[PDB]
Amino acid sequence: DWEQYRDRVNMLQQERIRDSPLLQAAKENDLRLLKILLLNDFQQRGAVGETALHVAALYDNLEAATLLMEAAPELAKEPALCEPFVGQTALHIAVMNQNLNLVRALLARGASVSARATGAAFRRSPHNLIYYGEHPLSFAACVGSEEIVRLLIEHGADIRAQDSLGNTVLHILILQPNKTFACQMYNLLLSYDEQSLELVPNHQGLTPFKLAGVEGNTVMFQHLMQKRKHVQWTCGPLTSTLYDLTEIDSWGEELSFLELVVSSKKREARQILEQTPVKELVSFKWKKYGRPYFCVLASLYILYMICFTTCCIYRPLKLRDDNRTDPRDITILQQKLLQEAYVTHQDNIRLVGELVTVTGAVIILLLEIPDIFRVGASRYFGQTILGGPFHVIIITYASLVLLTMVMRLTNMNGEVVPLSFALVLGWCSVMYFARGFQMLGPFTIMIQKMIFGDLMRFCWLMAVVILGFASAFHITFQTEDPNNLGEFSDYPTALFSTFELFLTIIDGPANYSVDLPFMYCITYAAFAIIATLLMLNLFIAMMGDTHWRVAQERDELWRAQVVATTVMLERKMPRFLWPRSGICGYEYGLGDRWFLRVENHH
Amino acid sequence: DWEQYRDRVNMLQQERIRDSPLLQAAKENDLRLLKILLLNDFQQRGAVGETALHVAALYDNLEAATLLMEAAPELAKEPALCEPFVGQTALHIAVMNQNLNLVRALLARGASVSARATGAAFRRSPHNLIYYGEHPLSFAACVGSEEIVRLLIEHGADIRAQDSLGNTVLHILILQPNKTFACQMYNLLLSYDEQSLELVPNHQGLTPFKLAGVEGNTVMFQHLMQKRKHVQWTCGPLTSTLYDLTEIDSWGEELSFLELVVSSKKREARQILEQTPVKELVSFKWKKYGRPYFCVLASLYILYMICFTTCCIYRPLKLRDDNRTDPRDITILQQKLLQEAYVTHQDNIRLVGELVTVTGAVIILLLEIPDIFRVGASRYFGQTILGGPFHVIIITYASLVLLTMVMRLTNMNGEVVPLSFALVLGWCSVMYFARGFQMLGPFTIMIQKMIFGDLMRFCWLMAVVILGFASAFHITFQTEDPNNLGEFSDYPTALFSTFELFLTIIDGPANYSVDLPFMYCITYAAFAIIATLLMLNLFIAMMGDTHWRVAQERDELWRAQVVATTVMLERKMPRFLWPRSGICGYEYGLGDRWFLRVENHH
Ligand SMILES: CCCCC/C=C/C/C=C\CCCCCCCC(=O)O[C@H](COC(=O)CCCCCCCCCCCCCCC)COP(=O)([O-])OCC[N+](C)(C)C
Ligand SMILES: CCCCC/C=C/C/C=C\CCCCCCCC(=O)O[C@H](COC(=O)CCCCCCCCCCCCCCC)COP(=O)([O-])OCC[N+](C)(C)C
Ligand SMILES: CC(C)[C@@H](C)/C=C/[C@@H](C)[C@H]1CC[C@H]2C3=CC=C4C[C@@H](O)CC[C@]4(C)[C@H]3CC[C@]12C
Ligand SMILES: CC(C)[C@@H](C)/C=C/[C@@H](C)[C@H]1CC[C@H]2C3=CC=C4C[C@@H](O)CC[C@]4(C)[C@H]3CC[C@]12C
Ligand SMILES: CC(C)[C@@H](C)/C=C/[C@@H](C)[C@H]1CC[C@H]2C3=CC=C4C[C@@H](O)CC[C@]4(C)[C@H]3CC[C@]12C
Ligand SMILES: CC(C)[C@@H](C)/C=C/[C@@H](C)[C@H]1CC[C@H]2C3=CC=C4C[C@@H](O)CC[C@]4(C)[C@H]3CC[C@]12C
Ligand SMILES: Clc1ccc(CO[C@H](Cn2ccnc2)c2ccc(Cl)cc2Cl)cc1
Ligand SMILES: Clc1ccc(CO[C@H](Cn2ccnc2)c2ccc(Cl)cc2Cl)cc1
Repeated sequence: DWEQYRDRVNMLQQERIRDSPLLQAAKENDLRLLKILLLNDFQQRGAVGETALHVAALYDNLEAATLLMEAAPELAKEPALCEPFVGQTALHIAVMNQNLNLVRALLARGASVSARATGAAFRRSPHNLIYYGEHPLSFAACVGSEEIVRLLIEHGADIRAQDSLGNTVLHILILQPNKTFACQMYNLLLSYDEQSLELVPNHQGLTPFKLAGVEGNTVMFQHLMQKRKHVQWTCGPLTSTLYDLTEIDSWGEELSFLELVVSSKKREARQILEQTPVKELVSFKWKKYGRPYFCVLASLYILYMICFTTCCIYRPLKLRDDNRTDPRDITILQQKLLQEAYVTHQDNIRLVGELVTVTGAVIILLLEIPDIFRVGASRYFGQTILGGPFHVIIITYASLVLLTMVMRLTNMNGEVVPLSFALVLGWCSVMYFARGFQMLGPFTIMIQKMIFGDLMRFCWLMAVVILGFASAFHITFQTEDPNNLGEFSDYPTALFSTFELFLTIIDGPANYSVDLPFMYCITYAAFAIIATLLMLNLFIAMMGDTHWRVAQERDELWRAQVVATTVMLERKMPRFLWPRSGICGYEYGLGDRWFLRVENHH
Repeated sequence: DWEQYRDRVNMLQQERIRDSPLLQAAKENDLRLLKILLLNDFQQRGAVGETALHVAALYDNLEAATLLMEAAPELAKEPALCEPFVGQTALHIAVMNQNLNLVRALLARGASVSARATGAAFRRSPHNLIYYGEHPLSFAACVGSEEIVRLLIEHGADIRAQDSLGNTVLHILILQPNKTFACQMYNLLLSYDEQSLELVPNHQGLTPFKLAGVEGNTVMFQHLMQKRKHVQWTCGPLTSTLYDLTEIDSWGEELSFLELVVSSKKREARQILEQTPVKELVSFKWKKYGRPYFCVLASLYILYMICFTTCCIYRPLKLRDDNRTDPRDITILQQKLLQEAYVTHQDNIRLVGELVTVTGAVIILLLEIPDIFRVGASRYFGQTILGGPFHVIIITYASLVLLTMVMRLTNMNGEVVPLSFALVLGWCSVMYFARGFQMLGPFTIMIQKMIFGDLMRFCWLMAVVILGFASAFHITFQTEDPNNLGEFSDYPTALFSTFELFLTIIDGPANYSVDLPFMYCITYAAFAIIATLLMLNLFIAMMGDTHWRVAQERDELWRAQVVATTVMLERKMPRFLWPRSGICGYEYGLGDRWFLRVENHH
């Protein structure tokens, strides 16, 4: 494992510092022994290929570092060599320790401001506690030392240099927790760039502005918006401001900023949607175009489900040919074959409803399947905000309809099976449209968070109780006449009856005309106390507890689903139905850009 | 009782101080009368055998104490004599009152720094509000007077002296509430020890470090860890530290530190498991070895319960020989005798499943019974963290299986009884394995805390309602025909029907074809309002209230169960499956010790 390897790397490194007396002196700063050793090799190297000068820089020993550089000036130019620390210089270490004096002493001796720490200890991963990129300027920026940043720029550090992820220093500053100085650092670096560095993409294709959206950095987003707004006027308490939508609206731009925010895995990303130009833009798009078109699609989908349902109610059946010789058999009707299922006027009316049913199932796969490939399947079905569980059950409904079409054509018996599943999944997928309505939308998120949370834990322990008691009830009744109490007459019936008795959906079995086993009254008293009294009421109690705790996130998730719907509809619908949002600059002399005017009170 | 005796001791002591004028003057500090009495016995003794100098020290009277010591210097050497205060000197009292001047005046006169207050007022018990051990140094330490501690050490107080419990002054400092100075006192005492006193066991076998674990003293534990860590390096925001696991991991050491913490009765002990080297160690042990092996044992136990269940579903039965002459009799099948229960191929397949069933029941007792003797039965079955209620029901299942084996061998009728109990308890004991899974584990603690809490109180008052109403319903129906409403036809049926009606698991009795008693509709209206409407919904309401209050402790108990599982698995499994945790020091030149490297951000 990685942690065991990193640990061994750290232990070997400290051992080699103990073993080699020059490295031991570089750690301890005992200038007497260090003078004797350098008076008496200087290119000696620790376990990771680091020099004695890396050791002196790591332990923050300015004097030992000057002695080492006086005896061997070339050490200031040396990288570390082994896989965790490849390319790390003493300048990366001195910058990270903020030793401005040692940074000057290294730069005065030819330490390379363009050296890149490509080793695995520096990369962005859950393995590493920090990500400062690869260059000393990116370290000084994330460490927050403006005086070291200037000093490195004055020695010719390339401010537009890129990490192995393609990240510039501006991208790396968006990723830091220290947001209180990261914005001050961002201004310092833009002052030396003076194509703008704000427009350089990383290897994901993200500019710094798009990365602040994806990562949910609302502090850096609202800082970046200060150079993308113009105050038109202020009059007493009122201000009118004009925000530039160019990056927010991302017109004709691959994945758009608003797609990148709503499809981000980072739970902070949904907070960008509350920021002034974004909130007013997505609110405008929803109220003017999104809600009207979502109410149309919701209405058309309900009429399509009424059409499919009617084709199941009027499903073609005939009187069975085979006699009911078994007294326990109740089947009286049978499927019509294709050559007899389409004869009357009503059969031709149903053929139209069935062809509409199949046409909608094809159209569902034509809408769904391409979006799997754009978003990636793991995120497409995974993300609550995009509709992930509804994309599973709508593709499953469409598949069950097209399966049933093949069964109808090949005279296959058993259409009740895929039609019963398609009727349940088809109607339950109408809850996809609940996200458009403030009344239904937050509640449909509780249904989801209770299904994959409390209902899941409950069903695991409920299943253990049902297996114990269904077995005790079955063996209690094995010796008794099945005609007098049938609920436990075989193991599959005993399981189903015990499940229905748990949820109190079937009455406890009794027959006062006969003597039931005494072991049944004992077993059912224990069952009624564990299943019905304790666990079925403890389900209500733990749902009530989950409900009050989750109620805020439920609302934040609902307002993010309305934005994700708005972004989906605008992407997928014809552009003539979605006129470009905001104010066109060109007819006011503002050039090709488009704007959002926000008027506000203070 | 103890309190009545202590009270009488205190009253007699004050009476003897009132009665004897030297003790009265030693209490009042009236130097005139005290001079006259000492000018005019001085070995006079209060009810507990204390001298006039103990009285002067108790009332903090420095002047009277100097007058008494000037007239009778030997009083500084005297103990108290009666059972509550045996061996207490005026030096113990003066140290507890922090009278540094009186402590010097006593030590200057030969007061014994090694005297031990062995009386019952000083011992560790719920009877006593303080436990300072027995020696004046242990008093001065717990009282927190560094100047009195030095003064006693300078007069030759043995710092390694032990209380009647075997506790040294270091053990006693772990037991004090005053943790804000107890650590400063701990350093002061280690400075005079300079075998280390940190390694001396008490009569429980606990070193001071193990006692901080058992007592849940997280402040003294994290203080003791400062001399059991080494900082390897710091580089900007990151530090790497190397903790010595020698006492935490307790390799080959009887009860190990981690056993002593998880099996402690003190509800604070589980907080030690959140401390940096312990949390990272038990997290490592769980993720690398504990969770894999617990998922294997959980899977093997579920397959064993499927095997046992199948042996009950395929249980050997034949058509009854005796006729159903009673019209209320429904038994049609009967046990096969041993000599006819094993004839077909399917009976020999079932004999393998039955021998697997019996083999697992023996193995359960071979695993369970020795652990009773290590932990002690009162704690083994009592502790939630160790699995106490599951150890009861798994030993009960194994006993019911071995009972059923004897019944099968001795042709005994009634195997339905122990098999129905073994099927319920056997399957419900699968919830033991819920502690390995973050989804199921905290919820299984709510099931336990609701069973022994809210379900218990509810069942006591529910039973009182059921006895009232089952009796009213039975006597209402005694005069009526049993064939028209059978639910209350005898008292045992009336109790069971009333219990099922309370929980609404059987529908209220009605028969619209006949006139029921008017007293039934009255009694059932009152029953439906008290049982179903009020109490069954008040159960849900009080469980919801318990749920939100207990939800934090439920999570702390779950994370302590994961550690207790980790500690159990490592103890009971073969050592080749559990490679020794942490980093071996020897291959890095650190000697025989083993370490945990923790890398952290600030
Ligand atoms: C999110 C939560 C997910 C939880 C999922 C768990 C679901 C468990 C529910 C039930 C599964 C079993 C369905 C019926 C199978 C037996 C039908 C049958 O064929 O029975 C028997 C044969 O087999 C058996 O003896 C059953 C053996 C016991 C199996 C119990 C289930 C095992 C797996 C359960 C899951 C384990 C983990 C649970 C959680 C820890 C057929 O005999 P008979 O009854 O026809 O006649 C009576 C007997 N003569 C023929 C002699 C007259
Ligand atoms: C955690 C909570 C724990 C709570 C535990 C409490 C459980 C109480 C539940 C019930 C226990 C009694 C079970 C049935 C016994 C009668 C069967 C029988 O034999 O009845 C009778 C004989 O006796 C009786 O008259 C019963 C007398 C009343 C006893 C009531 C229970 C007493 C103890 C209850 C607990 C006290 C404390 C409660 C809480 C404060 C048999 O007459 P018969 O009915 O056949 O015919 C009808 C009558 N001829 C024969 C004339 C036709
Ligand atoms: C025998 C068939 C009918 C069984 C297996 C069918 C299961 C269906 C009814 C279950 C499977 C998953 C369930 C499910 C998945 C996820 C969600 C999203 C949530 O925000 C609203 C409820 C909803 C929509 C529910 C509805 C009911 C579903 C669709
Ligand atoms: C309690 C939780 C775990 C939920 C999910 C499980 C419920 C179980 C008990 C239910 C779900 C579907 C049920 C079920 C499906 C279909 C049949 C076929 C029928 O001819 C006999 C009953 C039988 C065999 C029952 C057995 C009990 C089952 C398997
Ligand atoms: C007639 C028989 C079948 C009656 C008496 C049997 C009672 C059983 C079902 C009861 C007795 C004590 C109960 C019990 C004890 C303690 C715990 C630990 C808790 O964390 C989970 C539930 C669990 C596991 C429950 C399950 C149900 C048990 C085991
Ligand atoms: C309400 C709480 C206190 C729970 C624990 C108690 C329930 C009582 C009412 C239940 C538990 C088991 C039941 C019970 C066990 C078995 C039998 C034998 C049967 O031939 C007649 C009913 C009879 C006699 C009933 C009477 C009512 C009992 C004793
Ligand atoms: Cl689960 C679910 C999901 C979506 C709707 C859509 O709900 C709206 C009505 N509504 C409800 C609340 N506020 C408005 C609706 C109903 C019927 C028809 Cl035909 C069209 C529409 Cl638009 C209803 C349930
Ligand atoms: Cl009450 C109870 C206790 C333990 C399990 C063990 O649950 C796991 C599944 N699980 C559940 C949650 N997260 C994972 C499991 C199921 C079946 C089999 Cl055969 C093996 C295993 Cl490991 C299930 C109920």
